[PDB]
Amino acid sequence: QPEPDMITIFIGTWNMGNAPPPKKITSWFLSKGQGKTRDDSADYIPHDIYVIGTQEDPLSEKEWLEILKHSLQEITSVTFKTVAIHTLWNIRIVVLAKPEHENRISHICTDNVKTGIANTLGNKGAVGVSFMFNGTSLGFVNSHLTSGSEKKLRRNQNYMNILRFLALGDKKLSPFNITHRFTHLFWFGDLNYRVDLPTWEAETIIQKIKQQQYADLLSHDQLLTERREQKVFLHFEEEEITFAPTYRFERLTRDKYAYTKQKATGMKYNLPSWCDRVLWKSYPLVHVVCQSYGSTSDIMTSDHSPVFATFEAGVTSQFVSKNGPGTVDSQGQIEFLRCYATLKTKSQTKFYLEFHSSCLESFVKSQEGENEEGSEGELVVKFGETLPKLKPIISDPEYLLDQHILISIKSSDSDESYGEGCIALRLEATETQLPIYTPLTHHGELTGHFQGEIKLQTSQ
Ligand SMILES: COc1ccc(C(=O)C2CCNCC2)cc1
Ligand SMILES: COc1ccc(C(=O)C2CCNCC2)cc1
Ligand SMILES: COc1ccc(C(=O)C2CCNCC2)cc1
Repeated sequence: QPEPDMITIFIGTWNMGNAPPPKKITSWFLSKGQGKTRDDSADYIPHDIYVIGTQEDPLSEKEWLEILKHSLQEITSVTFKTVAIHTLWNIRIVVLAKPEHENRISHICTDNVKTGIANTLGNKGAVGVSFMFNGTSLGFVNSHLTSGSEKKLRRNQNYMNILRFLALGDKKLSPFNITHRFTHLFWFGDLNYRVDLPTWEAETIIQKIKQQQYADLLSHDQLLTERREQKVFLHFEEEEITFAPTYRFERLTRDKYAYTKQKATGMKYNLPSWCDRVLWKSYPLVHVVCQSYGSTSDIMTSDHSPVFATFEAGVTSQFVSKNGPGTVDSQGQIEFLRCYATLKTKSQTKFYLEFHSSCLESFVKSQEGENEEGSEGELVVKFGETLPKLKPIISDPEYLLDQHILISIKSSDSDESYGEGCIALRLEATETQLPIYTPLTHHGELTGHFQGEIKLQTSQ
């Protein structure tokens, strides 16, 4: 039985509005409704992994797991296995996988982050799951961010707290947050960003929706505008939205948006918005293709509609040679040439790098770089040809060209990372000096850049 080089992943997000679901929710897992929908001819083909995020979920874990498993069995005739389930308050993530993947899945982690302080601590936050699928690390975050049209900045803060504090993936990657720990990271949920148009324009917005004219609404979607201004979700992707706003509906129909201010809303308007979203971030030059992104039309127990997204995702096999794992493949090397970091910091410490990769036995610390001043104010840290030659565990190009090197630039004074990034080894050539580049982030914000040249030697 061959190991796969692709899998498909279903991501669902649904704010259930504290109501039990209806008896049939199969349209969700089939990617049927509005938007970028899945072809009917695929209906019986199971996804490899289903990741279900709920918010305002009133069910027990057992109750929801039974509904999910029965749904998938009805669609696919496959009895899915539970990889992980994690709940914080009424925010939940379930990961289900095909039974044939049971020995391909390992290192399963779960965590949660509670957002805000005192007043604001008590129902918002995130849950997450990570695991390895053969040689590929996968992370999944379901967040329910702060509500309210005038709280986009608080949502952005909630995002940064979640990506700082959610403890998933390989704890040895200590300088790296979740935005660098995974081959593929999916972040979804009731992100609660709104269409920022005047209250008076509510009926105009409804008209636009009825005409399926989303362009003048999406141009005011706070998540898109905040992302464009690099305020949130830097270096994440989202498929184009081609479905109607998924909030806020009258229950038991989808014919009416309930937007007007009510005691129950704290006298807030809920103009129709795309609260419910799926975003992703994959390491450079890894295959990831969104094959659906939409909302259901027939699940109406909540004031939100379910959102689905599906992805093709490249995966690699758990490589064994005669040499690695448990020794180097002396036929392999990675040389970082003429490298420099450009940092936005005002500090004057010396910096060193750490190179982290599952192709190394353990992370590698460089010598300190040479600080210079850039022409427009910047700190430039030069490493020259001083960087340590990296010795991968396996030299086979079919393995090595699929790997990635995470880079942290750390202060000598504090050992704190000032910037993190990632370099693909999917090069155009081996034994050839080639340009490399990554932006550097810290706490998911841009802090600088790393650029230079690489020379990769494989056994070919
Ligand atoms: C300290 O305050 C807490 C602690 C736990 C919760 C939960 O909901 C747990 C989280 C993990 N899995 C079961 C449920 C909420 C607030
Ligand atoms: C097919 O879905 C799967 C795949 C893998 C697992 C596991 O590896 C379990 C997880 C808990 N600790 C180790 C065993 C479970 C379900
Ligand atoms: C039209 O509004 C936008 C435009 C761009 C963004 C982005 O952040 C990325 C940039 C890099 N990859 C693709 C899109 C978000 C909203």
